Amino acid sequence: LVHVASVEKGRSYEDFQKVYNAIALKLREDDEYDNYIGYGPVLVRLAWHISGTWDKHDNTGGSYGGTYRFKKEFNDPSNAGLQNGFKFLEPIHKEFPWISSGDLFSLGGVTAVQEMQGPKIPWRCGRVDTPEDTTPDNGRLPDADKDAGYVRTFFQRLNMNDREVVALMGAHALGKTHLKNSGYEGGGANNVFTNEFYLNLLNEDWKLEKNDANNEQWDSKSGYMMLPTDYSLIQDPKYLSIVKEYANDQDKFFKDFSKAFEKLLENGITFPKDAPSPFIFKTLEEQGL
Ligand code: HEM
Repeated sequence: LVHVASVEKGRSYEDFQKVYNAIALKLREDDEYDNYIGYGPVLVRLAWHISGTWDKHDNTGGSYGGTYRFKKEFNDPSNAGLQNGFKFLEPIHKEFPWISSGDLFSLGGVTAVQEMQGPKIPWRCGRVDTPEDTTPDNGRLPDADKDAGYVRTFFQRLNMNDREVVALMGAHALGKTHLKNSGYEGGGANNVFTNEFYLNLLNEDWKLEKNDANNEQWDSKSGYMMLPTDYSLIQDPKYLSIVKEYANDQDKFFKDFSKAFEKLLENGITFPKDAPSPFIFKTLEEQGL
């Protein structure tokens, strides 16, 4: 099963920079969302969940087809809460009706990372909406109550290795858990992209507690939390070495995160050899906007 990227007709870098800017301006405007976290973290999570349905074995799922717009996928229990990100993107799609849905959802995650002062993430256009019958079934996104061996195995289906997994999980510096979405609560309110996930894992005094949904999670007195799958990255000795590396080198973490996140968002897509090169969008701040 082959999905070839096909550039939205006549569009070039500056068209996609305008879409990035509209998302970025709306992220700046709609600042109250989720007790003033803003929409950045939920847009990163949306970009990951629309990508994380991919299965390397048969090229089902993945960001290409934009299938989150269909009820089966947007009602996946694993996706509870992402409707807020979709609703944020709706006026953007209305203004720029020419962009495909997979391009819009993935570009929303790139825009959110960069505007939250994260690394530049190269991004490629050309995902093409596919029909409702191509929507993957629920159950392809990962459980949070499991251990390191579950995380390692899970991510092999997405063609990610230990370094890529530990880099990607760094996005859990952003936002928070919400009991009504996932059965986990807490984590604070961070909307600045840093390597603090790794520093918090190594430096906080973590206690294994039951939350109000009767699920276990690791909590610190500073108000941070770790899922069991987050904490597994310091229980497994191979993950632990990489956690230490990113805790001690912000630039390395940025560079590895940017490569793994682009890869995640591009899994399943064949880029023709004369496709445009990846675009690197300027932030609003770099443009003086
Ligand atoms: C083993 C892998 C993972 C598990 C089990 C997991 C699980 C979870 C859970 C349960 C939440 C809370 C959802 C809610 O209650 O609103 C969450 C939030 C979040 N996740 Fe993950 N996640 C994983 C990997 C990732 C990856 C790879 C990324 C992106 C690179 C990511 C990005 C986020 C973000 C940004 C939030 C915060 C959302 C918000 O503040 O609304 N996660 N995750």
